[PDB]
Amino acid sequence: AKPGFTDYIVKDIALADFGRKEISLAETEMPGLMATREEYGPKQPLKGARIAGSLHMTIQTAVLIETLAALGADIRWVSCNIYSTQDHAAAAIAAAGIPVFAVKGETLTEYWDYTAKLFDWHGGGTPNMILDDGGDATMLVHAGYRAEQGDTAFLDKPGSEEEEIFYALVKRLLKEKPKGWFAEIAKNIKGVSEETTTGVHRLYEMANKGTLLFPAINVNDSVTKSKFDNLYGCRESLVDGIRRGTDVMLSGKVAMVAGFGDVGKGSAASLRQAGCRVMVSEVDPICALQAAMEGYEVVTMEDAAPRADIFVTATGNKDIITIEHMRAMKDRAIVCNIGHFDNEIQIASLRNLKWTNIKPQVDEIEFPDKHRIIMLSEGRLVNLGNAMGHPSFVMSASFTNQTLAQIELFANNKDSKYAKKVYVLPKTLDEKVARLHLAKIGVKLTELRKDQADYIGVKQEGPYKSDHYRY
Amino acid sequence: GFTDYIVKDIALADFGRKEISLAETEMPGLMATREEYGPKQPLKGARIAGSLHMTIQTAVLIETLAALGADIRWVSCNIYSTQDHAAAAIAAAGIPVFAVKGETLTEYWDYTAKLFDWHGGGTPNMILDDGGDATMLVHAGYRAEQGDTAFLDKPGSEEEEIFYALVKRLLKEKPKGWFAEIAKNIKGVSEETTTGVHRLYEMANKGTLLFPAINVNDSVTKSKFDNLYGCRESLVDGIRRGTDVMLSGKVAMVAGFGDVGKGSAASLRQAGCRVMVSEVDPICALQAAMEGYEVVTMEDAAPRADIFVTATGNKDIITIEHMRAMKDRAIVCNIGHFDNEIQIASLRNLKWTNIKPQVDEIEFPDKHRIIMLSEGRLVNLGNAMGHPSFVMSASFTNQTLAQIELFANNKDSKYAKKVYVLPKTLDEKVARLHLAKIGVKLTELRKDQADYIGVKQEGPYKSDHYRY
Amino acid sequence: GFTDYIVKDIALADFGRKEISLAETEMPGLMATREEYGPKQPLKGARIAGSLHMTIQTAVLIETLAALGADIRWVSCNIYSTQDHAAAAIAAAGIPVFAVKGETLTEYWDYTAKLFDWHGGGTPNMILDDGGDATMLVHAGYRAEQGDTAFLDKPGSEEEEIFYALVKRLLKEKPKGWFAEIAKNIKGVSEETTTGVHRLYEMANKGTLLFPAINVNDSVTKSKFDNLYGCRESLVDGIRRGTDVMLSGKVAMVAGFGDVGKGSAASLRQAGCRVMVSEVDPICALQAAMEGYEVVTMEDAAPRADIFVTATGNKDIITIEHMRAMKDRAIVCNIGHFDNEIQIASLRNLKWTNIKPQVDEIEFPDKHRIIMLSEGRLVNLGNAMGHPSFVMSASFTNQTLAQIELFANNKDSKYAKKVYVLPKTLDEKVARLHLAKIGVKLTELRKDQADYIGVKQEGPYKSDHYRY
Amino acid sequence: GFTDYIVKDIALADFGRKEISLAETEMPGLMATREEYGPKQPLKGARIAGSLHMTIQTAVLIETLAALGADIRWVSCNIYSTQDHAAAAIAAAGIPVFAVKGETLTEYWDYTAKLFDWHGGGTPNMILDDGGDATMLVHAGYRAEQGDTAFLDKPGSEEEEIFYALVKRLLKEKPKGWFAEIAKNIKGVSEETTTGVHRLYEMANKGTLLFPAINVNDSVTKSKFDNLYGCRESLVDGIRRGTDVMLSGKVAMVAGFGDVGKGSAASLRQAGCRVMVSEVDPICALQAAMEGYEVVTMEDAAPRADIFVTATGNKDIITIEHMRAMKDRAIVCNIGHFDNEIQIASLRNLKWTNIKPQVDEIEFPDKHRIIMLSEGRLVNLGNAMGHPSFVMSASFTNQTLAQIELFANNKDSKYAKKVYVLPKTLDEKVARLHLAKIGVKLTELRKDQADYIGVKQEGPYKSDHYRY
Ligand SMILES: NC(=O)c1ccc[n+]([C@@H]2O[C@H](COP(=O)([O-])OP(=O)(O)OC[C@H]3O[C@@H](n4cnc5c(N)ncnc54)[C@H](O)[C@@H]3O)[C@@H](O)[C@H]2O)c1
Ligand SMILES: NC(=O)c1ccc[n+]([C@@H]2O[C@H](COP(=O)([O-])OP(=O)(O)OC[C@H]3O[C@@H](n4cnc5c(N)ncnc54)[C@H](O)[C@@H]3O)[C@@H](O)[C@H]2O)c1
Ligand SMILES: NC(=O)c1ccc[n+]([C@@H]2O[C@H](COP(=O)([O-])OP(=O)(O)OC[C@H]3O[C@@H](n4cnc5c(N)ncnc54)[C@H](O)[C@@H]3O)[C@@H](O)[C@H]2O)c1
Ligand SMILES: Nc1ncnc2c1ncn2[C@@H]1O[C@H](CO)[C@@H](O)[C@H]1O
Ligand SMILES: Nc1ncnc2c1ncn2[C@@H]1O[C@H](CO)[C@@H](O)[C@H]1O
Ligand code: NA
Ligand code: NA
Ligand code: NA
Repeated sequence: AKPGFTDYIVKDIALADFGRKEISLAETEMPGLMATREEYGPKQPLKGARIAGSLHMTIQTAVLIETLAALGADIRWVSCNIYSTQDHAAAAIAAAGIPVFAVKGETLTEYWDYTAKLFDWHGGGTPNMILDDGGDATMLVHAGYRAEQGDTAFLDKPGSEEEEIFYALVKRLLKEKPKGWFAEIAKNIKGVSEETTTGVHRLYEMANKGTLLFPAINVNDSVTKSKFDNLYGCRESLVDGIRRGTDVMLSGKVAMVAGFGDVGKGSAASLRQAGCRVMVSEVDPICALQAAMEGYEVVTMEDAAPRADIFVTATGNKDIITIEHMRAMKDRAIVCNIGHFDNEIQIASLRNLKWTNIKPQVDEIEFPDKHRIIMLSEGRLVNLGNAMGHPSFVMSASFTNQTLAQIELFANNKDSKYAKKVYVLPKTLDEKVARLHLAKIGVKLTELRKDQADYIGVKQEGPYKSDHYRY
Repeated sequence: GFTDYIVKDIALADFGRKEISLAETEMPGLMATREEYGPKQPLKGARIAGSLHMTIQTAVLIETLAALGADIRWVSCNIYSTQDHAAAAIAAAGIPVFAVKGETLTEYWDYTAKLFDWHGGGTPNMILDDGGDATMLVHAGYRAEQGDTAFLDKPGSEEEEIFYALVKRLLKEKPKGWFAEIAKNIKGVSEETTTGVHRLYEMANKGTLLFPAINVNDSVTKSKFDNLYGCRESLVDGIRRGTDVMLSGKVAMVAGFGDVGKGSAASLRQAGCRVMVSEVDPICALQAAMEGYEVVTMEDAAPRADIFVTATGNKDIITIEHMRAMKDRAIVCNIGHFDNEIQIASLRNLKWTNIKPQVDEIEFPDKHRIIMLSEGRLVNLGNAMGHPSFVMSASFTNQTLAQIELFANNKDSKYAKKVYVLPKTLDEKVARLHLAKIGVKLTELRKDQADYIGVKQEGPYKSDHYRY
Repeated sequence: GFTDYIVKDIALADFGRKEISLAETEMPGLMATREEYGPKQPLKGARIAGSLHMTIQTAVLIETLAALGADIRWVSCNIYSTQDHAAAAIAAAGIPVFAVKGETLTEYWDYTAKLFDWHGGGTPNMILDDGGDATMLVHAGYRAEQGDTAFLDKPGSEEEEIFYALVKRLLKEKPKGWFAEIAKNIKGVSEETTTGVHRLYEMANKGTLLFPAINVNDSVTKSKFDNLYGCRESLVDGIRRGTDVMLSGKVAMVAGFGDVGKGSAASLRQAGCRVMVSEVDPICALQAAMEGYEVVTMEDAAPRADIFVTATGNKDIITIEHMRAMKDRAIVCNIGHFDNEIQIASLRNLKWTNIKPQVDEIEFPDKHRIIMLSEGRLVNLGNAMGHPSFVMSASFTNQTLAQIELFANNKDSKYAKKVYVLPKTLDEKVARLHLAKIGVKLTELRKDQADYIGVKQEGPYKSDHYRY
Repeated sequence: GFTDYIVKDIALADFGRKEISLAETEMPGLMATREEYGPKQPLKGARIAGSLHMTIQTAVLIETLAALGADIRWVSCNIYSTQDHAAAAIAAAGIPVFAVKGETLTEYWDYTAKLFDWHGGGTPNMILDDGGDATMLVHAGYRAEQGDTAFLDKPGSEEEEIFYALVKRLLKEKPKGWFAEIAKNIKGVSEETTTGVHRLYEMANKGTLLFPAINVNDSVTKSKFDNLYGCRESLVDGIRRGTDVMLSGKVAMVAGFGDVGKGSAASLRQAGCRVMVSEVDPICALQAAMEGYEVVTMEDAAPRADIFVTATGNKDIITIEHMRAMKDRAIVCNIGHFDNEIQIASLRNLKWTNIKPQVDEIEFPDKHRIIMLSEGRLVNLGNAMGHPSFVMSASFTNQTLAQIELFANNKDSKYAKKVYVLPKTLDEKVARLHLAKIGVKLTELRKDQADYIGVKQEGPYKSDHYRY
């Protein structure tokens, strides 16, 4: 009746003006995305692309969405986490006429219903590109394909609440959609670009077994993503989530970080810089040695559980903090997860205990002996759930990579240089991403003279480092 | 059946109570003070008028004062610092409080006057003050009441206009001699902050101070923890919540390198900023340089920093000429006092656009914009939640001990109409109360070791001139 | 013909002069003091006996006093802290100096007595002291000369025995009344360090202080710079030169968190160690915890830490029982005072093996070993070069102004036989003299801004109770 | 009766042996390798010719190889880095070593040749090379001996003239076919430097590499310690020992933000400097900016900085134009490539004044001066002691494992005449061996956790593309 366009689901469409104000502020902080718009504008490399996006529906993501649209893309979007949407960013995208299905605090049932909506393209048909963060859109396609080719038995063996919902979803879509719908989608998708370490792992798995249905670009392992987003982004946004959720004094507290890869390194720095004394656990002896060389005590979770005030899982692995650990923690210890999903902490094992909600994404859990723990975002990503995720400037680097990966797969694969395997962007594009961000922060880069470039075996314009260089 | 309050939304009270419970665990000094003094009820008969940021941390202080026997009325000391769920919890507990986040300046001063209309009639007999506004209202009313009225016709500020209007109104609507009645009944004031304490010493020096005062700011366990470590935690929190900018890669400028300036510069450098500092005091300037900060003037910094913070307690630090020279979408804020460290009033003929509560974008004729936080009032309290509970436990344990001193320990008039600080034995006790919660194990001196350095095993361990 | 000196190798004098010239550029406070006061000759007629670490930095101080007109005799105040090339340069410039790195305790006390036999006859009329040893010789000799001699037969350490033997030999050899003659002629003493100042305040309280004293340690520009930032730079320098250990990944324990312990902990933490702290003072312990250090007892640290540093000014901090529990090749050192923070004397019958100067390996019957630096005496001066020149410029400018105060500005006897500190105007001036060299640009208050915070534009900017 | 060595002074052996013992405790990777492989004697029958900086740390590596069964002859790979007491201790243990600190280029090359006159006759069968000089000698002599001699005449530099004359001399004084005899007997070379590995790949791509090679430069544990952590430990050490300047308050410029530059900037910032950086690589520049460093050109830095450090591996980084613009007594040094980062030769007509070994003052016609460390050579090895033992234990454990791989694990010819890297499980093993000494407790994965992230419980834990 009142709006002509309603092919979207947002919490409050009246937040759109506020969203637009914050998007305009983020654009100033995202020079790489804005420069990418100017450069690729005239040529419309994404004209004819139908991008299904599954990525935290934040203000930063809204700038990415509008960059893809400025390059010619038709778009449908969902968040990849039930607590990470910023409702004013989702309202601004809906108000711009782009189908988005994203609400902060949506349920798991809604989450998966919304993901399925990516694939009913407005006007008929399917997407032809996927932009993924964590692999959930990619997984819907592959599980439904597997089931539709006749291997349905896995849909009846659910191991968790979200598995049950997911398996229910695939069953319902095989019941309601035209026969062969998943192979139709599969044949139409020209590529997937994937943002995060866990999603990328799921892809290399499928690619090794030969089950990956379309080419993929691993955006996580761009240098200007993994060594910036994963590291500096968490260094800024982990303590932001903990402060907004709890308002605790960090000076004087002991924090335990599980994992010392890129996210754990950034998370331990976030906490140490804020005043905590940080301990770390690791299974990888190189990463453990790095933590020790940075001055962190390296201990087991059993050693840390009776002692630390704050626990952060940063592993991408499962069953890091168990009910046994939480039974041993001090009263009102804080527990949260910056890694993945909701199984780094054994949330499901806590569900027979008394939970008291304090405020959105903050709960107090009471044990039989009366000691309590404070749980943030029910064990899901604390920086996006309890605060606002990474700040715009570092997401500009991640999302310039995403945009260039979408151009590669959609526009620069006319010769099948990308087969049904996982690829990374070339170093010349990685360097270009960094170069686009230097002016905003006042870096003055030195130029090699020809004799200096020759001396070290590089061209003046780069690339400056071998493909094996680790930075 | 209780109605004697003004808060934004009383339905927030349950949320407030839950966060107050969480804060109690983080406030061992206040909680131990309830246990030690609760049996003796040292504040029985006290009528405490409090003017202090109506936060969750202040709620724990109010309820400690009440556990010690005090009758209480409360207001916030800043128009943006109230936490509305804290205020609602205090109202729901039957305690008169008049505190709304984003209240107007007229509401602010009218609420302050409501402190002195005690429920049941009469006046308070204690003041607990942060920034001296409640104290100033009594003294200015007293002065006018005595017949020195001309200063009321000479406001140099809009808020001065509101404040003199209020005094004029109370002179007409309250009985003859009401300010002298309040002055004679106030047994003492304890004041929390550097600016308020300076105004106290200056009244005491001129002979105009009407009742005894304890300078709580200069407790070691206040000035060297709250002003330093508090701002180190809460400054960047206010900036992040207001703006969500990446601090790594940004240049920030901090005016002042006293206690708050030291904590502020640390807040920003620890968050990844490259930090520059201004100072007028060569000792503080040399401290900043030895800590690795570049020390520059505001004129030097104005065209190039991304973030500006005033931390001086002084006026006219960031001017319209500075702001005209700033880069587009520079962030400006104040963590010191009042709203005149930045020349906010000089901006009010420019285009302001509200982004969200306590965040505005100000556009200049040449189209460059600046981002102003909390309309240039305290950014940590206005844009976030102020200092965290643990460090406020130390400040507020000092406040509670100061209230006990003035109301219960002045039977021999040891406190005259002068400004006093608490003794080092109490300062050391406040520290000691916080050690167990954070796992500190203290060493005990043996007697011959205590003798060798000339202290008693139980302290005090330092001379009164020691600077820590 | 001039040989009224004792140095290790007079051939080091050219090298010493080269490093003195380099240090002058790094010491703008002292050089500016020469420039201002040289032509006024305020120390003309002064005969200054100095007992202070005979380093390159002290040589710039000695030549500053000489440039102000002083006649001088000098000794080091520590047996391991002399830099032999600095001593050789001072001897080459014709100033009596008695200082060798590695001199014995016997020589150390014989050299101190040489201060008082002034060349050309007579005694000194000023003392510049670091640690109080020259001052103590005078007071012990005077006490014994006034009849009270029994204490001389009751030493409780080998160094006391050497000291008491010296006093006895002086009373035997020198003209009757010699100590009273010295005491009558000394117009003042200025004292550099925490321990020395504590001894002076004690004597003042007991009425035994023989002449006026200035406590130079408690200038802000000494205690909050030298004690803090000097140790932050020179502690880890001493440990690295002594041991060359990698510090990243090691656990270190610092006893004390006053000014020297704060700087020491920072030195180790900035170098990559995980640092623990002990304290007896709850305020300093809370500071350590708020700065992120674990606060533990020495008993908890002893089996765990790789590196131990005493920073207390107190005795018996690291005992034989602690060292028995330490892991093999743990490193032990002292940055505080004398050699009794660590129980070195209880180690004397274990097997010691010298590694190199000021580095020894001590082995226990169970075969674990510890690495001892400078035999438990000041590690930053014994194993490396002491504090760098720039921070010593602030300390030594203070010392120079104190000699001026006592020698040239006591015509009205404003300084009685008590302990005084320099005024804040001089403290501020010291800092101001150091700003240009490190590129600090100070802001100047406008008149209305000064009036607003209640200061003069020229300072002082802070109250006398300000703690910085 | 042992005489097969050339060192400065065999009497230094006892001091060297004391320091080797102390380093062993700090090199748990090498000592644990002795424990694990000692019983198996994997290097029995190995004749290892080593060319690696002859320091105390390298002595521990030499005795580790011997502990595994190896016969050994050794030389330094650099004329300046030899520690004469380390060389003496090795000669005194009966191991042929030819290494004197400060030897001529001619001696450097003749000593390298002596690696190949094996005691008892015959040749080495293993090379442990650091920079590729020993490998280059074999390959050039082989090339000449096959009849391609034209290159031996027509050299460029003086070092090339020395090298070519050495090849000519060996072709006369050694049997016909000597170089081909050596080539056929070498079972492998391990090499850890960039330039050495570049030479090996270049020869492998051209088919001219004569035997298998392991590139230890590729190792994660070698690369992070030898480049990042080692320089973070030893840069400021070299600067302090050379100059004793206060770092707090100073501005430093680091050219390069690769691994050595990252470690150097951190070294200086942690010690108190405010650090600026230059870079040509936008990714490395952005890293530096995100870590809070100002990124500028050398032209911008030249008039401003107090200290300059070159860390690029490139040439002509600091030029005469830059040094003309520097402030008086700025400090200049190099931690990057062995020479040519600073234009030293352009200073040769200025007045140079030696201050002490490896410290010189250079005076410009306008009388401003700069302080040059180690004549532009490596400041950490030249002015101090290089990387600490624990750092070198990581790189040297890698070398030991590579020697084991080539000598003992090539029965199936899995290594042909190409360049290989150690597999990630041996890189992980290097780290594993260092964990117990520094108190790390590693978590073990359960099988379902290992499965979930796609790894075996025993590793490797990361893909070969992982950057750490
Ligand atoms: N927001 C908070 O939570 C919080 C906490 C404590 C105190 N405060 C307030 O912060 C302000 C500062 O308090 P403080 O304890 O740090 O005081 P302080 O005296 O220790 O420090 C103020 C510093 O400002 C410097 N200064 C004065 N005018 C200057 C100018 N024009 N330019 C540069 N520097 C100048 C002074 O030299 C001084 O060192 C006060 O108003 C105080 O009440 C706020
Ligand atoms: N080596 C140097 O270059 C250098 C520089 C300045 C001062 N000093 C000397 O360092 C010593 C300390 O000086 P300071 O200025 O830091 O004094 P301080 O009073 O500021 O601090 C000493 C601290 O030691 C603590 N303490 C006392 N006994 C203790 C114990 N048994 N265990 C743990 N802590 C204990 C005190 O509580 C105190 O906080 C003095 O001897 C001083 O003369 C040395
Ligand atoms: N002193 C030591 O003990 C020690 C230890 C390890 C390595 N090194 C040597 O240090 C050098 C650097 O090693 P690295 O591992 O850091 O190499 P790297 O390749 O990781 O870093 C070199 C950096 O220099 C930058 N660069 C090149 N030319 C430049 C210029 N004109 N201006 C500014 N930046 C420039 C490059 O972009 C690169 O990021 C090599 O010569 C290496 O062998 C010395
Ligand atoms: N503000 C944000 N907006 C969008 N994505 C974000 C934000 N913060 C972190 N992320 C992304 O979330 C991923 C984790 O699911 C990370 O790979 C990171 O790139
Ligand atoms: N390089 C130095 N030269 C002279 N005195 C020093 C040096 N380093 C530290 N000191 C002084 O030694 C005192 C301790 O005896 C400290 O108070 C300090 O001022
Ligand atoms: Na954000
Ligand atoms: Na708070
Ligand atoms: Na020195």
